[PDB]
Amino acid sequence: KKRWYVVQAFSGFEGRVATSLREHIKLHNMEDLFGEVMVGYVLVQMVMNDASWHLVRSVPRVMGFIGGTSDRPAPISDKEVDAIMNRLQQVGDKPRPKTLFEPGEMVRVNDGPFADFNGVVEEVDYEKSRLKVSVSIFGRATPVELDFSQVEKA
Amino acid sequence: RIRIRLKAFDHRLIDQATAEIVETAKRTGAQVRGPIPLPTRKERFTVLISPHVNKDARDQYEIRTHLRLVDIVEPTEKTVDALMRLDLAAGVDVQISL
Amino acid sequence: VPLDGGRFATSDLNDLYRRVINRNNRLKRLLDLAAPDIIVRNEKRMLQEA
DNA sequence: CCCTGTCTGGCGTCCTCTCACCCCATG
DNA sequence: CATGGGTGCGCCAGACAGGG
Repeated sequence: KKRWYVVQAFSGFEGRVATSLREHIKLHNMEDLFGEVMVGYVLVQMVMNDASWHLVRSVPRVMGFIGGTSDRPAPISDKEVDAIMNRLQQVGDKPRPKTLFEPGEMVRVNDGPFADFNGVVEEVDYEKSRLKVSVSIFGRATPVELDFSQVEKA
Repeated sequence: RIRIRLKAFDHRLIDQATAEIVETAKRTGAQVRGPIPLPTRKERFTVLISPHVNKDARDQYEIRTHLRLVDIVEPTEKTVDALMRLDLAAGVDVQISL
Repeated sequence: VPLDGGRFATSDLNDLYRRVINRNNRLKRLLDLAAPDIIVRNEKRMLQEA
């Protein structure tokens, strides 16, 4: 059974640290003692012998493990590892705004000169895909038409 | 296609309002079809003035109404930008239908 | 202030404050993301030393 | 607890006059 | 382009262990 550990590298050379780590594994052929390498911190599926510990710290541009102590360093305490599987890829995924297209519902504007302003949708047009919301500009409400993505639901 | 409707009562105060919004749009966007007006709107009401008698004293008052439409031609990201939270006419209802 | 050439000769306190703010932004983002214990211990320790 | 050895900190003159040189490095 | 991590001083003195 191989448990996870956290490695610190010089932040910026991290892919080169990962490649050099895979290559040191396939040099010193402790192939049964390493599972993966995930990407300033590098995640390593590993077991703990002092030989493999010296191996990972003899990989260049690696400072050391991060744990409770340096004698017996600590398996990454990611209790939500199942949630980290769903977090993988979702971290690098953006969303989209959806204006509250309903009479009297407040919305938010984040596009055009009306960006950074809130207002209410007095009228909605699903067929024309347009929301009728006015913005409190200099006091007077400024009824303007904004798309669902142009404004966010408040 | 972009409409700037302006809604008030008198033509003697909206007349400086149609001057401030075509020229400040000219310095930034310079894209406007010109002010196209609307028929003047009248709300006349005859009301009794004697306190308890005499259905003859009916004095005519009116809350007058006027509407003027600017209609910039192109959705400019400079006309709206500079004239967003900006309107010289005070006590007025601006309707920037974008 | 810059020197004769034009490159800005920056003071040392700007390096110190810029380090503390870089680390503090990283620590706020990790407490947003719910990183595990050893990551935020190293992050808060680097902020303490900064 | 009463003395003994160690471990770190705090400090060391004042004015001037030139010069030279101030972060790589790189996918 | 922008960010990211030596081995030659000597005395005083008090705090921290270390026996004693």
